[PDB]
Amino acid sequence: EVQLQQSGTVLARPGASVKMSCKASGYTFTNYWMHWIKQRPGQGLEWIGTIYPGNSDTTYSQKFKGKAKLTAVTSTSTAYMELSSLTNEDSAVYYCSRRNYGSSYAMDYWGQGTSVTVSSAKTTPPSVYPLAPGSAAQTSMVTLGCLVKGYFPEPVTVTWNSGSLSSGVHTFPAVLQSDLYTLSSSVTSTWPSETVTCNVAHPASSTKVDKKIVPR
Amino acid sequence: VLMTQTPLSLPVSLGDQASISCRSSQNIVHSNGYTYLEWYLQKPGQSPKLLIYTVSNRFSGVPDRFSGSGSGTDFTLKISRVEAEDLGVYYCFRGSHVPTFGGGTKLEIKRADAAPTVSIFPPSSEQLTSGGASVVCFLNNFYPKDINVKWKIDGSERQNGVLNSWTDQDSKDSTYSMSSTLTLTKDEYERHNSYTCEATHKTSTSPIVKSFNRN
DNA sequence: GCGAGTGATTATGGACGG
DNA sequence: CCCGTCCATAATCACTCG
Repeated sequence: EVQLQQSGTVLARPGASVKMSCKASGYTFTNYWMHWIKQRPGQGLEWIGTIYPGNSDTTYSQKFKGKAKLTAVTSTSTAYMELSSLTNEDSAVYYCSRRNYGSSYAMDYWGQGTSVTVSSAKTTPPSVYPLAPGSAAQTSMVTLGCLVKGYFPEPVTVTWNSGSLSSGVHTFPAVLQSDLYTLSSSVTSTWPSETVTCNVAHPASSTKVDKKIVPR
Repeated sequence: VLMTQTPLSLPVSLGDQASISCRSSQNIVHSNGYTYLEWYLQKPGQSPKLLIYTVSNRFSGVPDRFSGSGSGTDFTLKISRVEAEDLGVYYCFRGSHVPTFGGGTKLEIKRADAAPTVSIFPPSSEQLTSGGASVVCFLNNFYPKDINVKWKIDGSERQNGVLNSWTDQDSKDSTYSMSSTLTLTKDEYERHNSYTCEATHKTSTSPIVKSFNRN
């Protein structure tokens, strides 16, 4: 069972650098080329470079020379990549994969990705805001919602009624609203008769708050 | 030395055939006769998975409805009959010389049209004294994805200071959903009375208006 | 002796032309 | 004749196996 396990999410400051890893297991590390691929938010896959742990032989996409440096520790079957002089453009999910041979000639096994985020911003808890209809529209089902903003960093645990409501729910991708992110969720007659509140939690800020959507 | 893929988005109806195109600026065959051209699929949230290698060899664990073909500078990936599970981005890739990925082609399931079920929301009391005031408009469940949204303050158009987020085509109903937020200051929001949201969808040349006033 | 059989990816050997 | 760039790419090749 080939498996490639990469390190966890990371946050660095403009100008700082980062070193991430990819632990391999299930095959003979020194006989295959390990590749690294980058993918910025909403953009496409971009090849970075490759290394042969067997002899440290490497090769980089012209665009990443000097930006990315790869190494491999044999006794631990682990591959590393270090990015220097980070910038906004270095923000993305980074993958490692195994170039297979014999039964297939391609990248057959992939790591899970290592999200890297570059910014000089700081850690801040969300400001969940309750949102209910203002009563002016032609209406058997009403759509109400929850707003989350000015928070950093990703991600946010947004659930409806501690995990009870799943359908009629639309949680949106946190967009960047000035150094901090902001997201939103809209849930879709049993209200306000019964209780339907917003359950938002922020691992990073180490906070968990609920905003009960009460009419106007 | 690039790999260009077409189209940038392919809409196909379930059960029907989908066909993505990948072209090289030049002949990509390796000096050994082999053509290391591959296709990969990446579904939202997941990691890319291998579909085909060396032009047409199907990778184990890969559905038979996937076939690949081509030579020199033209290569094709085909989904005999698209399944609702097949949505995601497909990428061709040159694995020889200096490896390179195609730009990728997003697969969308071609479904019947639908109009934006809109619902606007007034800034929460909590936010008001807390700095600014955010008006929100949800345009849930619609198709196709191509839509636009304008904001109006007292009938006047407000295009500066908004923020939208879209959601990938839902895999069950095959519709999209977006959200627009209007961040006006607190003193500003108080200076006006009317707030509206309109969406122009190909359904008809007639917008869908939803609004509220501070009373 | 000579015709079938056999390897691969993660770059290069050859043709200009200064 | 040395060397840096550009150039197009199929194992129809080079070579060990019976």
